[PDB]
Amino acid sequence: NEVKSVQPGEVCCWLCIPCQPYEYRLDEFTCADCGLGYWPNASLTGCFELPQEYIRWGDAW
Amino acid sequence: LHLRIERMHWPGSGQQLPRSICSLPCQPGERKKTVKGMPCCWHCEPCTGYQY
Repeated sequence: NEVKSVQPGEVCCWLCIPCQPYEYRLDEFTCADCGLGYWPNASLTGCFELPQEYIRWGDAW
Repeated sequence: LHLRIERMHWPGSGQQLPRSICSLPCQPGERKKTVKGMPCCWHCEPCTGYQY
């Protein structure tokens, strides 16, 4: 759920920042994201589809 | 430290003693102007959004 924020700097000592909660982790050094209407994988390993919502047959509405 | 800058001190290029500097100032304002462990240089993360 977190990425190593970069600073080549003096030495290779990294910071850590959690990604945007909808942005997953395809690279250890940078988050990744996918289209709107979509979602991150639980381990943030790719794009995931939020389940479609509609007025259902039995709902209160 | 008795220097004389007006005594033709320009290092051959530009004007008014061109400078080495690790990171420029950021006048609009930065979330922390976050310095690394070496204190003479900083990363500018701006005060974007409601955090100004």
